[PDB]
Amino acid sequence: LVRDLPQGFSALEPLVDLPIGINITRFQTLLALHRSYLTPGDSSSGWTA
Amino acid sequence: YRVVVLSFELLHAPATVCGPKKSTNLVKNKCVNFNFNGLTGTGVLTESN
Repeated sequence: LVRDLPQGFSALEPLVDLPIGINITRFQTLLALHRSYLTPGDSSSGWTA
Repeated sequence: YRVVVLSFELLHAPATVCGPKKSTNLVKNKCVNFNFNGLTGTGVLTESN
């Protein structure tokens, strides 16, 4: 029942350390397309808007 | 003749492949020179809770 970031404290444990060794300046987020790009539905084809 | 070449990359970079060459059997309760994952020192070892 919290739309935005909740108020509290949760420490972030280490997950993985990766030796890629390149330069990174920009990044993007990848999503999952449940609907169809060919035929877009009027509504509810996606996930609750 | 089956041939395998192993090119080792030694750069100023992370080491992801290392040698388990010998895990010396534990000798505790005698103060010794120890080297644990690169940390070097002298002292005695004991079990801890």
